[PDB]
This record gives sequence, C-alpha cells and structure tokens, in this order.
Amino acid sequence: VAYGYPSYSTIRQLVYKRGFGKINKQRVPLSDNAIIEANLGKYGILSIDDLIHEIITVGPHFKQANNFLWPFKLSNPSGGWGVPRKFKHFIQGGSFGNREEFINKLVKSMN
Amino acid sequence: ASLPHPKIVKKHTKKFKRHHSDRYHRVAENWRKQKGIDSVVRRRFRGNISQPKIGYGSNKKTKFLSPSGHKTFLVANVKDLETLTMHTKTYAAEIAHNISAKNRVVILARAKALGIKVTNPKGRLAL
Amino acid sequence: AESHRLYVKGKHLSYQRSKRVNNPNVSLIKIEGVATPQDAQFYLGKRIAYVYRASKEVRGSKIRVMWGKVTRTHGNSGVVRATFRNNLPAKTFGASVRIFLYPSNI
Amino acid sequence: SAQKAPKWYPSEDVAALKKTRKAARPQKLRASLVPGTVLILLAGRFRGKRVVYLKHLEDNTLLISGPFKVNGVPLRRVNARYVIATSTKVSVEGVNVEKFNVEYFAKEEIKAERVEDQKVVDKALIAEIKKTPLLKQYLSASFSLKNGDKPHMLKF
Amino acid sequence: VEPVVVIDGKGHLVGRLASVVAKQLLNGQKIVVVRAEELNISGEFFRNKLKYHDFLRKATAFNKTRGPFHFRAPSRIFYKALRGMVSHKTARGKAALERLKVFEGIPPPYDKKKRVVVPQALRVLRLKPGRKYTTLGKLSTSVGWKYEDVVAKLEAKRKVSSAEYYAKKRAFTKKVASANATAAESDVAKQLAALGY
Amino acid sequence: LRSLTTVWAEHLSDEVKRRFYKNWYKSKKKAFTKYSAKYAQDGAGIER
RNA sequence: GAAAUUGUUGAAAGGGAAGGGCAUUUGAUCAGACA
RNA sequence: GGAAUACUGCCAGCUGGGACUGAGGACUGCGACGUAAGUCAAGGAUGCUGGCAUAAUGGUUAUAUGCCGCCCGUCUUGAAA
RNA sequence: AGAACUGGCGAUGCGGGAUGAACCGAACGUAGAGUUAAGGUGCCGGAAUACACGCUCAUCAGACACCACAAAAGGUGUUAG
RNA sequence: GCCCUGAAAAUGGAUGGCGCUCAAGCGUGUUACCUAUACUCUACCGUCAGGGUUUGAUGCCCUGACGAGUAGGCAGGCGUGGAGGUCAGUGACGAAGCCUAGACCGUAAGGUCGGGUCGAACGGCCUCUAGUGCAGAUCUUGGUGGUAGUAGCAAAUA
RNA sequence: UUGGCGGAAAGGCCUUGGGUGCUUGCUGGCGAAUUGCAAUGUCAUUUUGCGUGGGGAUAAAUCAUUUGUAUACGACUUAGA
Ligand SMILES: CN[C@@H]1[C@@H](O)[C@@H](O[C@@H]2[C@@H](O)[C@H](O[C@H]3O[C@H]([C@@H](C)O)[C@@H](O)[C@H](O)[C@H]3N)[C@@H](N)C[C@H]2N)OC[C@]1(C)O
Ligand SMILES: CN[C@@H]1[C@@H](O)[C@@H](O[C@@H]2[C@@H](O)[C@H](O[C@H]3O[C@H]([C@@H](C)O)[C@@H](O)[C@H](O)[C@H]3N)[C@@H](N)C[C@H]2N)OC[C@]1(C)O
Ligand SMILES: [Mg+2]
Ligand SMILES: [Mg+2]
Ligand SMILES: [Mg+2]
Ligand SMILES: [Mg+2]
Ligand SMILES: [Mg+2]
Ligand SMILES: [Mg+2]
Ligand SMILES: [Mg+2]
Ligand SMILES: [Mg+2]
Ligand SMILES: [Mg+2]
Ligand SMILES: [Mg+2]
Ligand SMILES: [Mg+2]
Ligand SMILES: [Mg+2]
Ligand SMILES: [Mg+2]
Ligand SMILES: [Mg+2]
Ligand SMILES: [Mg+2]
Ligand SMILES: [Mg+2]
Ligand SMILES: [Mg+2]
Ligand SMILES: [Mg+2]
Ligand SMILES: [Mg+2]
Ligand SMILES: [Mg+2]
Ligand SMILES: [Mg+2]
Ligand SMILES: [Mg+2]
Ligand SMILES: [Mg+2]
Ligand SMILES: [Mg+2]
Ligand SMILES: [Mg+2]
Ligand SMILES: [Mg+2]
Ligand SMILES: [Mg+2]
Ligand SMILES: [Mg+2]
Ligand SMILES: [Mg+2]
Ligand SMILES: [Mg+2]
Ligand SMILES: [Mg+2]
Ligand SMILES: [Mg+2]
Ligand SMILES: [Mg+2]
Ligand SMILES: [Mg+2]
Ligand SMILES: [Mg+2]
Ligand SMILES: [Mg+2]
Ligand SMILES: [Mg+2]
Ligand SMILES: [Mg+2]
Ligand SMILES: [Mg+2]
Ligand SMILES: [Mg+2]
Ligand SMILES: [Mg+2]
Ligand SMILES: [Mg+2]
Ligand SMILES: [Mg+2]
Ligand SMILES: [Mg+2]
Ligand SMILES: [Mg+2]
Ligand SMILES: [Mg+2]
Ligand SMILES: [Mg+2]
Ligand SMILES: [Mg+2]
Ligand SMILES: [Mg+2]
Ligand SMILES: [Mg+2]
Ligand SMILES: [Mg+2]
Ligand SMILES: [Mg+2]
Ligand SMILES: [Mg+2]
Ligand SMILES: [Mg+2]
Ligand SMILES: [Mg+2]
Ligand SMILES: [Mg+2]
Ligand SMILES: [Mg+2]
Ligand SMILES: [Mg+2]
Ligand SMILES: [Mg+2]
Ligand SMILES: [Mg+2]
Ligand SMILES: [Mg+2]
Ligand SMILES: [Mg+2]
Ligand SMILES: [Mg+2]
Ligand SMILES: [Mg+2]
Repeated sequence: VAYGYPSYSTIRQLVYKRGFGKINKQRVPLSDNAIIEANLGKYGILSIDDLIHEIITVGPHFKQANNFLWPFKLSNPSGGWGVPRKFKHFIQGGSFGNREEFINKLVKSMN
Repeated sequence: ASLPHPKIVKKHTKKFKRHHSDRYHRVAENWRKQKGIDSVVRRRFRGNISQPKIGYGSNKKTKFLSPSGHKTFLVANVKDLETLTMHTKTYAAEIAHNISAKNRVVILARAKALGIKVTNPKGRLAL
Repeated sequence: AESHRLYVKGKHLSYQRSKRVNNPNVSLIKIEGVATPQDAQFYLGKRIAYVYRASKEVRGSKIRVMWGKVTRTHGNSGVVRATFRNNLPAKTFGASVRIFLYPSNI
Repeated sequence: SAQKAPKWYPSEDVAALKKTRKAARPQKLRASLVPGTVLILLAGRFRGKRVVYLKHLEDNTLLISGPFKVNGVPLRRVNARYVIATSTKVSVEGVNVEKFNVEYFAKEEIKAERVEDQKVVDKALIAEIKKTPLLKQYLSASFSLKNGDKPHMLKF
Repeated sequence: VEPVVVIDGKGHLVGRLASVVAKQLLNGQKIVVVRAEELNISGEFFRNKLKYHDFLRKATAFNKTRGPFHFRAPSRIFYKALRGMVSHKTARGKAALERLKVFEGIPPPYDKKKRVVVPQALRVLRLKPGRKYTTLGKLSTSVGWKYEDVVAKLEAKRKVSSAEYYAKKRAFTKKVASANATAAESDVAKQLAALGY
Repeated sequence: LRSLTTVWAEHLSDEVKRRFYKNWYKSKKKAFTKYSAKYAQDGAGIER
C-alpha cells in the first residue's frame, strides 16, 4: 500500500467525483444529497458535505459513515508514479508505506 | 420498411475455423474446441486462432436482424406468408428452397399484396 | 507560382507498437521541422491525407486518398500520433503524408 | 408450414423521443476574426487565395469578398475553421454588408442582382485597399508554403 | 528534406554515422556516403585490427562458402555496421538498404554535389581529445582491401580540380559582394534591412 | 582495372575471323566489316 | 456419382517448406439500403 | 528595517487547443437562472450545411506489407522435442 | 537426496527477463479512449544520441536480480581516502 | 574505487544483434517519454443477485456485481436413425442427395438461400426411443498419392 | 552554334555567336463568380503495346552430320555451300 494523511481538498474531490454508496450492496453513485439522508440520516449526515465532515473530523459515527462509502476506485497516476520501482518504501525512493501528507499529490493524479 | 434499430454491430464477421482444418483435409472447418493437453490453441498462446465465447454475442437489440432490419421467416405457401401480415416492418419472408416454381409466383404475388418483404424473390424465376 | 503547397510534408513511421506487438489502428507521423512536443501541439486535430495512385479509374480519378487526423503528441522529438478512416497499409512506412493546415485556429 | 411461428411479436408502434435538452447558442469566433481582416483560404476552390472578411453569417459561415476585381473571388461563403486570419486589416466601415444573409445564397449562370451587388461592395473595398501600398498586389497573389515555412512558428 | 543527402564520410564515427544513416533509410531518406575510406573508429588501430581478425575467423565449417562473408572494403565495413542496424531480412528493410549508396573517394556525379556532415557522428565533437582512434582504409588495407592507393591518387586528382572551381567561385562571390555593396545605402537596401534582410 | 576501349587493325585474318564464328561455313562472314569502314577516311574515329 | 487423388482450361503467388492470427492497400466479387 | 521572490499547498478563479464516447427514447426526479412570464449545459446529442445515392461505405475473397504464430494426439513434474 | 511456513508451476494465457514450466509485472467475457506496472528510450525497436557530478582506456575493456561463474595472490596504471 | 595480471579445450559466434570509449561502460542524481489481457470511464455479451409488475408471466421492467481453468462435476443447447401427435406441411411445374474462395441468421454446435447437377420422395413443430455425432486406437474394410517413368528388366559363351 | 574541359561509374561542366519565348524592374486596359462553406480535387515518371513516317541496318545460333586436345548423360573442342 501507499497511504497518508488526506487533505480537505482531496477528501472533497474523492467523495464528489468517485464517492459511491453501499445500499443493499449495489454500489449506488451519490449525485443527490437525498441518497445520503436515506441511509445516513439515522446518524445525522443528510448532506454530502455532512459526509465529508464525518470523515475528516472522524466524528462519532465514523464507522458507519466510512463503511457506507464504497472503496474508491482510482486510476493510475496521471503524471505517473515518480520513482522507477514501486515496491520499496517511500523513504528509500520506492512508493509504498506511509508517505504522510504526500498522500495528497498522488491520490489526486489518481483521481 | 423495417422497424428502427440501432447500428447493427457484429463483433466477429470472421468465421471460427477449427484448429487445423487448413492442415489436414480430414479436418472439417466446422468449429470444434480442442481438449488436448499441449494445444497452443486451448491455452491461448499469442498468434493463434480466436475461440468462440459468450462475449462475442451480438446485442439483444440488433440480434437476428438481417442487414435490411427484418428478422427473416421461412414460408412454404401463402398461409405461412400470411402469418406475417401485421409484422411487415418486423419480419421479411424467405421462400423455402423446395417450393415449386409455379407456387413461388403465387406467393410473390400475395406478398407484394400484403407489403411483406421477400428475401429470395428471384429463385426459380423464368427470365 | 512554383510552390502550390497548402500542407506540411510528413512521413509515416510505424504503427503504434510495443516491442513485439503492433497496433494498425494508430500510426506514428514525423512532421517536417516539428522538433518538440510543444511544437506538435500546434498540429493536433489537423487533418492528414495520404495520397496514392492506382491503375483503375474510380470516381473519375487514378489518384486516391486516405484521410486522418493528428491525435496526440508522441514522445520527445515531435513525433505525433494520427488515426485514419481506414488504417494505413504499412507498405507505407517511410511514405509521404500530407498534414493540411485545417481545422485552423489561427 | 416449413417454419413454426413466434408465440410473440414485437410492437410495430414507434415511440417518440425523450425530450432532448440541447440549446442552440451563438458560436463565438476567435479573436482573430474581425471584419476587414485579410483571410488566407486554406481549402476549397479558392484555396491559397487571399481574401477580405466582411460579415459573420447566421449559418456560422463567414461572408468574404476577394475583392473580385482583384483576385477573382466573388462575394462568397467560407468556413471559419478552413481559413487562416491574417493580421493585416482594411477598414470595412465604408461597406454596406447588411443585404447579405443565408437566403441571399439559397441554391434553387449568374443573376443580374449578384453581379451588381459585387461591383458595389468592391468599390468600397478597393478604396481602402488603395490607401495602403502593395496591398492590391498582395491580395491578388496566392499563398504557398515555401520549403522552410513552419506554420507552428509562423506569424501571419 | 532533400531527395538525396550526400554525406561526407571523412572523420565520422562508424557506429554513430551508421545509426544515423540507418534510421534515415528506414524513414525514407535516400543517403549516399562518400570518402568512407576516411571514416574513423574509436580505439586505436591495433585493437580494431584484432577486432577484424575476430570477425575474420568466423566461417561456416563444412563450406567456408556459405559462411559469414568478410568484406575488406572500407565502404563495406561500413555497409556492414549499417546492415546490422536494419531489419534486413524484411521486405521493409530491403527497401531501406536500397536507398543508400556508399563509396570510396567521391566518384562521379556526387563529386559535383555538395556533401553534408553528421554532427553527432563527428569524431572531433565526439571523442574526447587524446583518445586514440583508427582510420578505416588503413584498417581495411591491412585486411586486404587492394584499392587504397587508387583512391589516394584519384582523390589527389579530384581535390586539385576542386580547388580550381573554389578559386573561380571565390573570385566571383567577390564580384557579387562588390555589386551588393554598391547596392547598400540605397532605397531598397535600408527598406530590406528594416525587415530582417 | 577496367578496359575502356579496343582498337583493331583494318584487315583481319580469316583464321581470327573463324574464331568469332561457331559455324563458319554457313556464315555470311560479316565480322569486322563495318569496323573496317572506320579506315575509309583519315581514320579520325580510330585515332580518337 | 462425394473425398483422397489426377488432366486441361482460367486466375494468382512464389530469393533454403507450406500453412495461421491482427490490420490495411490492391484485384476480384457480392448483399443491403435508398427511392 | 521594509519589501520582493523561490518553494509547498488551496480556490465551490477565469479560459484556449486535441482525442474518444452520444448508451437511452412521451411525461414523471434533484435543481438552476429569473420581479416576473419564462429559460437552462438540470435523471445519456442535437442544430446547421455538403457530397453520394452507388460497389462510394461495407461484406467476402485472393495477395502484398508490418508485427506476431513450432504439430497435433498422448503419458508426464516437465513435449516443438 | 530429504523435511518446515508460504507463495507458485502443474491446471494459465497476457506484459517484462532476446530465448526459457516456476523470476519480475499482472492474472484472461467482446470493444473503445485514457493511465500505468515489470522493463525500457543510439539503430535494429515504440521511447530524451536528455540534463548532471565523477570514475574507467584494457595487444583478451565493460555493460544490469533469478542467469547462464570465477579465487587466493600481485601492479611505481589512475582515482579518492 | 575502476583498470591490468593471475584466467587452458576442442564446428565458426555471440553484452540478444549491430556498434559504442568526456559511451551507447561503471557509480549516482533529476526530469521527460514508450507500452500489458492490469488500473479508470463508457458501449455490448454472459452469469449471479436484489427490487418492480395481472398481455411471450416459462414473461416484461429496474438496479449492482462478477467473468482464468487440466482432471472433473452440473447446465442450456446443436445434430442423426426410428416412433406417437400436429401443420388437410414440400414435391415429377422436380423430393433426397451431391457441387458452389455466391447471399443471410447464431458466440457456437448448426440453420437458411440462390445458382449447378439430379431424379422420387421429404420437412417444421410438441413429444417418444436409441446400434445417435470421430482426426487419431501400430484401429476394420475399401479407395488413392509422393517415392517414380525411379530400383530395376546384367547367371546359364551368340 | 563557336570553342574548350572532364574515364572513378567520364555521359557532365565551362564558353562564343546570332534567333526566339517569359520577365513581378515600373505604369495601364480586361477576365476570374454557379467547383455552390471542405472533399489530392487529378499538373509527376515507369515500362509496354498499336498504328501513321522520319533517319539507319540487312545476322546468327541451335538440331543433324562431324573431330577427340572432350566426355557418365548434358557439357567441352573441332570440321562442312
Ligand atoms: C499460393 N501458394 C504459395 C503462395 O502463398 C506464395 O507463398 C508466399 C511465399 O512465397 C512468401 O514468401 C516467402 O516464402 C518463399 C517460399 C518459396 O518459401 C521464400 O522463398 C521467401 O524467402 C519468403 N519471403 C511467404 N512469406 C508467404 C506465402 N504466401 O507463393 C507461392 C506458393 C509458395 O506456392
Ligand atoms: C541452460 N543451458 C546450458 C548452458 O548454460 C550450460 O550449462 C551451464 C554450465 O555451463 C555450468 O557449468 C560449467 O560452467 C560453469 C560456469 C559457466 O558457471 C563452471 O563454473 C562449471 O565448473 C562448469 N561445469 C553450470 N554451472 C550451469 C549450467 N546451466 O551448458 C549446458 C546447457 C544445457 O547448454
Ligand atoms: Mg503521458
Ligand atoms: Mg513512470
Ligand atoms: Mg520503471
Ligand atoms: Mg460469422
Ligand atoms: Mg486443406
Ligand atoms: Mg480441410
Ligand atoms: Mg501441459
Ligand atoms: Mg491501444
Ligand atoms: Mg483508426
Ligand atoms: Mg490578375
Ligand atoms: Mg583474397
Ligand atoms: Mg476432387
Ligand atoms: Mg533453390
Ligand atoms: Mg515456416
Ligand atoms: Mg523441394
Ligand atoms: Mg500473412
Ligand atoms: Mg504555485
Ligand atoms: Mg440515442
Ligand atoms: Mg448553426
Ligand atoms: Mg465519393
Ligand atoms: Mg475498402
Ligand atoms: Mg483481408
Ligand atoms: Mg491467405
Ligand atoms: Mg515467430
Ligand atoms: Mg502416450
Ligand atoms: Mg519422463
Ligand atoms: Mg505435444
Ligand atoms: Mg529435490
Ligand atoms: Mg499431471
Ligand atoms: Mg495449461
Ligand atoms: Mg501465471
Ligand atoms: Mg513475453
Ligand atoms: Mg516470457
Ligand atoms: Mg479492455
Ligand atoms: Mg489500451
Ligand atoms: Mg538487429
Ligand atoms: Mg524510436
Ligand atoms: Mg550527449
Ligand atoms: Mg552527462
Ligand atoms: Mg538472459
Ligand atoms: Mg578479468
Ligand atoms: Mg560482443
Ligand atoms: Mg540500449
Ligand atoms: Mg550513467
Ligand atoms: Mg526533460
Ligand atoms: Mg431474478
Ligand atoms: Mg424479480
Ligand atoms: Mg470458467
Ligand atoms: Mg473437461
Ligand atoms: Mg437404429
Ligand atoms: Mg471448395
Ligand atoms: Mg435446383
Ligand atoms: Mg434438388
Ligand atoms: Mg425413378
Ligand atoms: Mg456408435
Ligand atoms: Mg464416420
Ligand atoms: Mg478417418
Ligand atoms: Mg480425438
Ligand atoms: Mg503404394
Ligand atoms: Mg503407382
Ligand atoms: Mg515407362
Ligand atoms: Mg526408361
Ligand atoms: Mg531405368
Ligand atoms: Mg541384377
């Protein structure tokens, strides 16, 4: 894996563009705030920026509110990965591991 | 004179010719799926012949449509040709291969009458 | 005058290919004097015709044309990818092509 | 019967289309395209010809004239994308232009009206051409790429 | 660009002049090289001889006829290195190789044609100074190419009548300059320089 | 080395002539008849 | 009156086999559609 | 002491060029601009024009050309062997 | 020759390792466009005869994991300690 | 550290090849680029599933996800001989069969057509039944090639 | 057409004299449309054939026979109005 600390900016774009819902399984695209208030209203969270909120704030419902989100499907880096070989640690010039705030510029070329 | 239909997309116009029906005369083109253990065709090595499988399947919406947009239906006499009277924009008629020369002009007539396309309207026509 | 040319001279190089696999759906063009991907951004979407000659007459001519358009820049020296109504014959690798000036944005 | 028959048949009734949402909005031409700018004709019968742009038309084309008395292009339709707009300009403020529209070119040799219309628009333009010397002769000569012209480098 | 490019062989690196000449032929540019006998190869003479006696030993065993053909001509040793850089058992490659001529010296018509040079193949820009290098026909001559001195005599013949033309040229380009000088200061002249000319 | 011309004398012996012929008895024996015409003048073609 | 296989006519291609896949040019040849 | 600029990031800032795609087919939904009546790019392409109306597109076929393709069946850990 | 855990090959194509059952990459319905992996970008060959600091001259130079080998021991070759 | 020496094998040969020497080598840094049946988006196919809906209800409709496979299992289908039923089915104005780099439907097994040859029977559908589908078994019977106008047709005096 | 130079594959270069076409060096008088807003919009050179007529030219080799400086056969070498 590569992972890190996501910015508001990228949590937004993630859920706007590629956010998708789990409703009876079935990966439903979001597109209308009312699909959120259907499932996630039980916890509050009637809006999509309500959804982002719970996620970046790690609010009390974070389990449900994160679990609701289909695992995002991201493309390959549009600017390519940087580095020649992926499977060393970011520290050593590879790409895996905890790249900390650098998780941003990556996930954005993959979105 | 057909129903409207989407662009008819085929996915394979090439026929599937069974591996080696070009090699031995005894091997008939008629498609057959190799069960052999070393067969580069079964294992799908690059550069070998393609194999029939469900993804090549024509679209449901354009399936069975001849180029003219009509599903073709086999007709041995007027009574069969008359089952198509209300479907003139759906089916076309094909006259069967054995129908007598004299009985064709009969059908050809009744069909021009009903506006029912006939696909093979030449066979056995004295000219 | 002497010169009547309304297009830039260009050559048909390869298909798009990896080492062992080509793709006739896409061809690789060298355009006279275009040295950089920057330069080649000028020519995208501009329309290519490959002109060849025949023995049979057809629509009144013994000349024929395959039409195409630059799709994208290809690599660092100004090669450019094009795609043709019917793909190029690959006898034509090293053949002349015509990149017309239109659609113009000038 | 030699073929059985379907239990079901599709409906020969044709449905209407869902009501499409696409609006016809004005096409804005590029900043190079302003009346009285000289045009290089890239294609078509008059390809290579240098021409004067007159009016942006209703059907998105470009009204231009040669002017006819000079290079032989009459008042004619022309397409934006098929033309290089040069930087050199002449004042069209003396040229009527408004007679001309889509129907003026409806298809239905040369009628008396267009003959006269041309001589009109041309006098107005030949005037402003004489103002600036060599420009009559440049509007008559044809555009050709010489060995070494690199349109991606080339100012017009 | 040009319907034929005459390259001047002298003082280019075989490897790189090859690589450039190849792609041109695979790209459709007819090329003819002259003065190949003046090509250079990195490394000193003696190494490139042993390098040739190594090619020399390889031959098909049971018939020394059907085995590798060892060409001793400077033009050939170069044609070799080209051929290896083309896919020369393909139809596409027979095409390429037919666009290219190679010669010793500068024979007819080429001699009346200007010849270019390949900057990325020039030995003077490319070797670091003081690295030793070999001159082709000296190598070729040690491996049996008979014609080195016939080349020499005919190039020493050519370059004389070449100087005689370049003489006459020079003198006439002087007349040109002197009339073009009295053309300066005029109405045209300053107009022209105004626009870049 | 390359041969850029030959010059042959006027009159050729009927022994040598016999060498250019596979069947001499049947021939019209035309060999070097037109070549001999090169001598009719001062032979400036020869001398050339 | 099939196939192996064979004669003649027609066409085509062939620089140490032939055959295949993708794709187009060219030759040939054809369906459909429209009105 | 006062700035500049680099560097990193942010914008629900504005905008040019190019490529591929147009599934669906009355209406129904979420909205958006409007004082309004209306309008829209808001639950999937329409508007304008030209050419041809025929082997022109296409199918098939032989062939040439680019790249790729080793004899099948079998037993076997392993078969072009 | 023979055990332990796991991943594989066998039963499996695809991209890379020229080539190769097991390595790297990544696993397979028919297509299109985009972007990548492993590996590469003088020419064969798609892709910088790109930029950058050095080292290296071999009368057997050297050139990329698995991988198609080399050692003790020497050099007043040159380099930096 | 690189280089030299230490370093001997049998057909002619392999950094893959050409070739490369301020590299096209070695160590390291930065970009840009090339392209897998992988990743993203959309079309189509199939499979599984979750809904909706009394006129093919074994139906129609909405929605999402998935798709490698030898030995092997299950499924839905294609074709042959014969049987029960049907279409008052095709046919001497030409059945069946054969031929055909002609045309059409299917992913496919297959099905349909035109033209040729032909002569006396034969097909669709819903079911029934089995001596039901071949490339091979040094398979059985028959038939035919290449080898090939070849080996050869020379003991016994003519 | 005058004269000269060129054998590396010269087959090309250079020069003299008159005839003749163009000249955008400069200044006039006309023409250009309807190919319909694009459609390579056809302008190159390759070989070949068939006719008209303008120069020019009027042979060989093979089988068969024959020699033996030759020979398995083909081939080789000789001979014959
Ligand atoms: C129609 N029969 C075939 C015909 O297909 C064609 O074959 C070509 C063949 O010559 C091509 O050519 C090739 O094959 C020939 C052959 C004599 O082996 C080789 O000499 C040659 O090197 C090679 N390029 C090959 N690449 C494809 C075939 N279609 O040539 C005639 C033929 C061999 O009888
Ligand atoms: C895979 N191909 C191989 C080929 O590579 C070679 O096999 C080598 C063999 O030469 C090696 O063996 C030989 O050569 C090596 C050296 C070159 O490593 C020496 O160390 C060793 O003493 C010697 N016996 C052995 N170590 C591995 C095999 N794959 O020779 C045999 C072969 C089958 O052709
Ligand atoms: Mg990119
Ligand atoms: Mg990358
Ligand atoms: Mg990499
Ligand atoms: Mg098919
Ligand atoms: Mg066969
Ligand atoms: Mg067969
Ligand atoms: Mg196996
Ligand atoms: Mg692709
Ligand atoms: Mg294409
Ligand atoms: Mg004029
Ligand atoms: Mg010798
Ligand atoms: Mg037969
Ligand atoms: Mg042979
Ligand atoms: Mg082969
Ligand atoms: Mg043979
Ligand atoms: Mg092929
Ligand atoms: Mg910034
Ligand atoms: Mg639609
Ligand atoms: Mg419009
Ligand atoms: Mg047309
Ligand atoms: Mg076509
Ligand atoms: Mg084809
Ligand atoms: Mg073929
Ligand atoms: Mg291969
Ligand atoms: Mg076995
Ligand atoms: Mg074994
Ligand atoms: Mg096997
Ligand atoms: Mg073991
Ligand atoms: Mg096994
Ligand atoms: Mg397998
Ligand atoms: Mg695998
Ligand atoms: Mg591979
Ligand atoms: Mg591999
Ligand atoms: Mg795909
Ligand atoms: Mg792709
Ligand atoms: Mg090579
Ligand atoms: Mg390249
Ligand atoms: Mg460099
Ligand atoms: Mg550098
Ligand atoms: Mg290896
Ligand atoms: Mg060593
Ligand atoms: Mg080597
Ligand atoms: Mg390399
Ligand atoms: Mg380096
Ligand atoms: Mg860069
Ligand atoms: Mg269900
Ligand atoms: Mg249901
Ligand atoms: Mg499966
Ligand atoms: Mg099985
Ligand atoms: Mg039975
Ligand atoms: Mg057949
Ligand atoms: Mg019949
Ligand atoms: Mg019959
Ligand atoms: Mg009978
Ligand atoms: Mg049985
Ligand atoms: Mg059988
Ligand atoms: Mg059999
Ligand atoms: Mg079997
Ligand atoms: Mg036998
Ligand atoms: Mg026999
Ligand atoms: Mg006999
Ligand atoms: Mg005999
Ligand atoms: Mg015999
Ligand atoms: Mg005997």
